[PDB]
Amino acid sequence: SYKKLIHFALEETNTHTLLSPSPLQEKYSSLLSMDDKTELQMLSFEAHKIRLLRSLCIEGSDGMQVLDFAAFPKPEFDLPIFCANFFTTAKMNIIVLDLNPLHDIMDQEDYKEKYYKDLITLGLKYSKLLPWGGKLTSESLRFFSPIVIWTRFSSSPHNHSVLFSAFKDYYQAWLGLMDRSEGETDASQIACNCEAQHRYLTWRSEKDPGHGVLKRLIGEDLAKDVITKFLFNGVNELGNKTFLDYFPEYRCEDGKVNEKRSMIGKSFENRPWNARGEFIG
Ligand SMILES: C=CC1=C(C)/C(=C/c2[nH]c(/C=C3N=C(/C=C4\NC(=O)C(C)=C4C=C)C(C)=C\3CCC(=O)O)c(CCC(=O)O)c2C)NC1=O
Ligand SMILES: [Cl-]
Ligand SMILES: [Mg+2]
Ligand SMILES: [Mg+2]
Repeated sequence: SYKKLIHFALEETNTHTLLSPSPLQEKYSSLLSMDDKTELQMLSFEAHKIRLLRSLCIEGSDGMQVLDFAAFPKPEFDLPIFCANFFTTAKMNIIVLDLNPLHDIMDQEDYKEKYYKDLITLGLKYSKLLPWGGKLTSESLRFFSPIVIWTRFSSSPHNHSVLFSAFKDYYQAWLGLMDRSEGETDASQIACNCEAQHRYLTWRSEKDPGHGVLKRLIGEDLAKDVITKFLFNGVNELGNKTFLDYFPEYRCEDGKVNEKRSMIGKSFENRPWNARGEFIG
């Protein structure tokens, strides 16, 4: 049960700071699927440095277990975004676990060395235990860190045990970053951190792979509501640019968003970072 990972994370967070209830708890807590057989459980909090810590947990009556757990920092704290997205069936697991970088780590080097230099060892430990998931939407790499755990594996006691240990080790590392995060003082830099987060939220609210599953469970209208106002809350408030403003490649011949998840196509059949965290893909 992924609920135990949520309990772990909330307990650990309250040893590094004090969580307060998010106002979203008044509008997003429990939601049944349309056929009433599956329950969506949602929690939301905030802290002095955390704009939104929220979780969605789904435990269906046929082996389906889903976890979407994220911590979004306030724009004054340029912390990575903690990201745990686990899609599990009775046999299969499709897993993304990462400290998503707020700013670009592809071309520039300052942000990458600021947050990930001391974490390469952690990424190396679990990249051996949870192998690269294979080819994936190329545009998604723009948001992944050198220590990302992208993996597919069949269910087993051993594999889920490794997954639990990875979540806990990665979340404790993120909390250690939070300890050291000092508030930004430059006003324009705060704006830059805010646009970077809004851009992140705009990508995922439009293209995150789990949206199809949510729409099947609770219908198009409520799914879009949960996506834009809970899971990626901030797409409406942190900026005015649209998805097509950030990613004009997706503008279709009709002026709408291209139905394709990936304009480039899926690539990177092998992990595109080496054992030292240098991008090689
Ligand atoms: C920057 C952010 C980021 C994240 C976290 C993410 C995860 C992610 N989920 C995937 C599959 C998948 N994910 C899901 C389902 C779910 N998945 C969930 O994370 C949840 C909460 C559900 C359920 C409601 C399913 C069903 C598949 C396989 C089918 C498909 O690929 O559409 C894939 C492989 C497919 C691809 O390459 O597109 C990735 C990279 N990708 C990103 O770009
Ligand atoms: Cl697939
Ligand atoms: Mg402790
Ligand atoms: Mg109902």
